[PDB]
Amino acid sequence: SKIIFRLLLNVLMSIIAIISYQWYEQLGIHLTVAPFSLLGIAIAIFLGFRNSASYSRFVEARNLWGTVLIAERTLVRQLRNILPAEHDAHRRIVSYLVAFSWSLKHQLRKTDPTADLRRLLPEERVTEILASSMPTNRILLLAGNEIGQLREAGKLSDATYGLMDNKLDELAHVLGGCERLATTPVPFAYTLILQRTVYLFCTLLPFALVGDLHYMTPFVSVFISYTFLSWDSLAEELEDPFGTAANDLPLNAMCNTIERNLLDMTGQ
Amino acid sequence: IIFRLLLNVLMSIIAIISYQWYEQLGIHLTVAPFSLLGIAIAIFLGFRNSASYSRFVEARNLWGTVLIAERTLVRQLRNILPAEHDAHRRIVSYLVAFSWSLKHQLRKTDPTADLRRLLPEERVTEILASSMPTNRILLLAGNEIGQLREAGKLSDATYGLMDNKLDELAHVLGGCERLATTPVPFAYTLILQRTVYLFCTLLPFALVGDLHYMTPFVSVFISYTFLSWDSLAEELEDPFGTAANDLPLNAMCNTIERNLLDMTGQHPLP
Amino acid sequence: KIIFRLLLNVLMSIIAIISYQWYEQLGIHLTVAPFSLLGIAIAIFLGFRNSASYSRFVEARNLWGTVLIAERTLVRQLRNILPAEHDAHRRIVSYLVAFSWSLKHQLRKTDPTADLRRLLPEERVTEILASSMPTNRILLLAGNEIGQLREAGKLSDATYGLMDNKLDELAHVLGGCERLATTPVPFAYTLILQRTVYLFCTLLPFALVGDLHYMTPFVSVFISYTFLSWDSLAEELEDPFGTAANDLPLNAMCNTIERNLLDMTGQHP
Amino acid sequence: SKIIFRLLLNVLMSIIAIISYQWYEQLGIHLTVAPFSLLGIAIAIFLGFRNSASYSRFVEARNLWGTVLIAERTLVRQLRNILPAEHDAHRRIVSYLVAFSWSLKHQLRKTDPTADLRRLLPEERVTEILASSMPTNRILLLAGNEIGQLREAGKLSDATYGLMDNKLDELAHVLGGCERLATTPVPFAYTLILQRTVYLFCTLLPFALVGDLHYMTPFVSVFISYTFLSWDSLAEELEDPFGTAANDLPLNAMCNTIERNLLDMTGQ
Amino acid sequence: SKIIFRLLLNVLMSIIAIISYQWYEQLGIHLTVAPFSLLGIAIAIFLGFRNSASYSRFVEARNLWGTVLIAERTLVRQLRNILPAEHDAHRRIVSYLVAFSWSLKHQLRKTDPTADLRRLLPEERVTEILASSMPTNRILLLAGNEIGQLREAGKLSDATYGLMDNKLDELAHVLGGCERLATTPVPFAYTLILQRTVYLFCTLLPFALVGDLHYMTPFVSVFISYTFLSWDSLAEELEDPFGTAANDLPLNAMCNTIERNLLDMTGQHP
Ligand SMILES: [Zn+2]
Ligand SMILES: [Zn+2]
Ligand SMILES: [Zn+2]
Ligand SMILES: [Zn+2]
Ligand SMILES: [Zn+2]
Ligand SMILES: [Zn+2]
Ligand SMILES: [Zn+2]
Ligand SMILES: [Zn+2]
Ligand SMILES: [Zn+2]
Ligand SMILES: [Zn+2]
Ligand SMILES: [Zn+2]
Ligand SMILES: [Zn+2]
Ligand SMILES: [Zn+2]
Ligand SMILES: [Zn+2]
Ligand SMILES: [Zn+2]
Repeated sequence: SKIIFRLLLNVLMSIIAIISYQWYEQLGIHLTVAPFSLLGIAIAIFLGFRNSASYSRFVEARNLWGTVLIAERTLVRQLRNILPAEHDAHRRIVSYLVAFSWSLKHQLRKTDPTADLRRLLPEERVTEILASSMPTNRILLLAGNEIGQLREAGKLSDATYGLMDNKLDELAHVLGGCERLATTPVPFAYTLILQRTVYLFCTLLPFALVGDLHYMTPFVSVFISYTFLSWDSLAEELEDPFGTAANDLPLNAMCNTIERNLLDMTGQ
Repeated sequence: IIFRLLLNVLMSIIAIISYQWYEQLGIHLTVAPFSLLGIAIAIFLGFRNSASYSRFVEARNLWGTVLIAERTLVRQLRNILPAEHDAHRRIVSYLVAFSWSLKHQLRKTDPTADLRRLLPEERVTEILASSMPTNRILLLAGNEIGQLREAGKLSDATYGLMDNKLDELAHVLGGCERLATTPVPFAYTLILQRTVYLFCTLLPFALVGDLHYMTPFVSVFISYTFLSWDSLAEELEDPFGTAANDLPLNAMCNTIERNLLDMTGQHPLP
Repeated sequence: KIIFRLLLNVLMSIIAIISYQWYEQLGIHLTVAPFSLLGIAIAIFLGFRNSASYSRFVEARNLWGTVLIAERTLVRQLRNILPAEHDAHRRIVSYLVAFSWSLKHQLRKTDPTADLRRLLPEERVTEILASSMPTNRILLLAGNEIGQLREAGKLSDATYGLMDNKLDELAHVLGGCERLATTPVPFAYTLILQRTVYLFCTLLPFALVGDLHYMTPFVSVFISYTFLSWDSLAEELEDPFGTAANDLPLNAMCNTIERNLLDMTGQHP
Repeated sequence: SKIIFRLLLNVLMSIIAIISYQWYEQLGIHLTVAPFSLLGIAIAIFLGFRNSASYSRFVEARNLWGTVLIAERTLVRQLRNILPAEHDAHRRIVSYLVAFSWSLKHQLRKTDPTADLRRLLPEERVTEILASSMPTNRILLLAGNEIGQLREAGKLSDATYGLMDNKLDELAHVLGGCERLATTPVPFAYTLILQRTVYLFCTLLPFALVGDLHYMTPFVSVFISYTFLSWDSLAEELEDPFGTAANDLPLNAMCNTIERNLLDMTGQ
Repeated sequence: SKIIFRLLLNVLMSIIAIISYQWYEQLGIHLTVAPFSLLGIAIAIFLGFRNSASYSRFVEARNLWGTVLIAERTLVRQLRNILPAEHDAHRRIVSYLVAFSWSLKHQLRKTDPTADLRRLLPEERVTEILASSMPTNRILLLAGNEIGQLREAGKLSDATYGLMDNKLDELAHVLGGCERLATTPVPFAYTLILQRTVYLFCTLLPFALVGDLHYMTPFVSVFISYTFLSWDSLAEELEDPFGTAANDLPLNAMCNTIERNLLDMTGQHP
């Protein structure tokens, strides 16, 4: 992993420590364990809480995408149970809903939505969408129109119109939810100080351990350092949920899963 | 888990009869650093277990909602269309199918017997055809509700009162799928799992200094405490897991099936 | 009976003191630092555990709080929307009061027939007792009152819906309570903590006595009180529908609910 | 506060402990610092969690009062956007809504609503309200009547009556909330368990510290005692958020804001 | 960061400890680590919790502002969807909504709204608003009259009027949510209780540290003093998240984003 260099720099710090041990008392430098326990504990506490934030936030990102799936399932269902005749409205609204998903993925990944949109929508609509500075939000507007048309067509009463509007309000909360997550990281200060104090602590560690361990310092100073670094490096792997790294959310697969659902619900 | 306590008891007896040669080559092991280690590990097991618990509780609430929504939906059908018992039985079928289908979905088991029992094989082929069978069942339930509305028997206002219930089931389906395919840390629950193991096997080697012949007893006390708390996290982290406790999920589906037959007068026997 | 094993710990100290003489002559040594470790780990786990229990107790308290709110405002909607319909008003209210007591009985695993017969006609009592879930049944009946008022033109779909929502909220309380009860916190959870906290407490003197000697029991009792006070509080909060000291005054809560609902419909004790 | 008494009571336990450490070996009492680390840390952890539960109880209280201002604000707003003419239902309802706030404050403060209530209401109902064992609930039932009246007087549709009924529901939940936080205190075993243990731990502490610290004992021990006592004290200035205090909710200030706010939205 | 001052000051104190260590038993002052190791872990635990409380406040504040964006977006959507033609109502309502954000941030930052207020509204209104002792709430009420007017003009039905109405309720909740976090901070028993205690501990720490560290008591004490002091002040920063510190909320960006959004392309739509 990205973790295995500091682990080794640690072994080499154990070794710089073993064969440097006697010029110690000469200088007057002595290093006991006790204050490094007070430190190491206070750091474990702060590590603990921080990781908690990181995990909460990765979970919130998962919830949010989970909701896209639930609302578009519902909204499609409602269209099938209320207007089971109109399949043109069906196919239209479904393509916007699928478009919203891909569009939001692209948005969070800062990639180009254009191919996906052109695959699902008429070119005139793609033009409308990409013209907006907020293309994903503009897709809700369009979906909202199809709904709105059916309403004044008289196919939908204000009641049933409202049932479907509420699902658009949910997609609206996913969109803001995601935008917020993507511009509001766990504050920088956390991951900075923890990263400094944890790294310092791990490299200073075999120095204040050698007096007690002698030769069995590497296999213990490593084991202690693996532990703190495995924990601090779990926050890292949980703080970019919209990424493309292995342990980020599989938004591509999720978008494919969403599209496959709404198509199962409409015969295609 | 009872296996690596013996391994611990052995690793102790190894460290006893062996911590004669340790003095040779100057290799030492205090208790202070294994106390910094262990308290940090304990702090992290704390937070980890806290996350795991939270996933367990969320799964309970979700299933909790199935019971609530289905009871309310069926109550709504009785209070609003007290006469329409053919619709009452069709919808209660789907709702009961929904729950079992869900359970089977999360446990990765075959739902066919349960579906075949509850619904006409036309609809069972249809549902089994789909790759989202539980979702398909909601859609069918929606149709029954929908048809009562075209038929003129439900107003848009009172159709809505029921449609809310199906949204509530929709949210449960999604929530559960998110928990089932959502091991938040991909195989880093594996790194932390082994970190506790190394610590519980290296520990008697570190403790033997101050305890001697008492080492296997105080080393296995401590190991059991850590291994227990850790196994508990694994059990909670995965409430629908490849080896969970089915009892409550089965209990929940039987409760809701019983509940609904009661509400629609199928019970007690005439 | 927590003073029960506070007492036993004192003797274990004595057993540790009395026998400290001949276990220099037994090849046994027991230091504090390992028990500091173990003891802190357990403290940390007790800390999180206890936290989860309080959360369950607050939820239960809160669900019950919602019975009172929902039922109050269902009655308020009955009065504001149908001021003339006092027959409905009292039937419904007798169901909602029946709902509350039945819920207490359900949670307490006790017979609701007394309280039921008191509040409702026996034909209804039988209908309700015939059911796998009498509280469910009672919501269904309250539902028909509301719903018959609708067939009869006296409630619109809109205002029927307003009241249906309240029945819906009660359903949620019912399921919530049902869940907090049929979900005793995971099996391999409490069993590990009692032994660990017990075993640790009764072994602590054997380790404390090298440092403390005759002081062992005073210190060892203090430490064990602390851990046990904490561990036992978790238990009594864990089952909030029981009859323990901080176990919700469910009878009192039920009375408050009945006095409230009677005060809204013009009646007196 | 009352704290400083047992700060000094601790300084005196320190001196007693110093000038009786000589009779220790004589009496047979050894007191090492290490078991009081295990203890003190455990007590800290339990103190940490407890304090945490009290904070959240206080926050729930603030949110509940937050909801009163919000609900009453938008109920009045809804009245002005739906029935902008009918200023005499406006004034009746705004006075009922203000009565509610005050009646709630008084109910929680376990004091007397009669003065504040007569200032706001015609006493043909002020006696009705005070003749109920649940005055504040009765004030909602009456606010409900005004809305109920406007509905059956055709000035409100079901739709619009609904929109406003939902705001009464919201106040009902605040009432329940507050009452619940009043009658169900934080489980009482928490408090006494904790400061039997905290106070007993701080008085017993110098007798174990003196072996190591000698004359430095009162300084260090008063510090440690300050810390714990402080934290434990903070938890109880938060456990009773409706109470008689300066670290409690400025309930009077909050009702004054609410009353000005509702008068301000109607032009008085 | 007023930390470097206190960090170096600690280095002073940490030298004083090194020069006066062998004169300890001459003055009668022994000072071990365990009492400070105890004291310090307790302060860690409390710092950990309090910082957790602070982040909660930050996170909620961030959430409340996220909702301004969401709710305003969908209210405009609802108006473009239900009354697609009514663009002069659209324009009026959007200005009130953009006014609402700016007005709120000024309210929370304790600054003057009038610049931003006139930038957006007719002057006859910029004083109806500035006149109320609660302006953000007055701006809402104004946005409400617009929706209400469309409703009496029969352009909106009670149903669709309600859809829009709810979105203004959602905004009333952000308003109160934000006042709650402003007016009520966390108890200022966070000098006497936390800020001063962490420091008194940090300066005394080397005096109890030297005997062990000898010639390392400025370093290890400044490492420890860093860690503790970082977390106390980060905590203090995050609790006032409408503040202007480096880790507070970007209220100004957020209001731009809201503004750019509702005026998405000079207010034009499909
Ligand atoms: Zn939904
Ligand atoms: Zn179709
Ligand atoms: Zn990434
Ligand atoms: Zn529901
Ligand atoms: Zn039937
Ligand atoms: Zn049955
Ligand atoms: Zn309610
Ligand atoms: Zn009546
Ligand atoms: Zn509201
Ligand atoms: Zn007026
Ligand atoms: Zn008049
Ligand atoms: Zn009086
Ligand atoms: Zn919304
Ligand atoms: Zn327009
Ligand atoms: Zn020196």
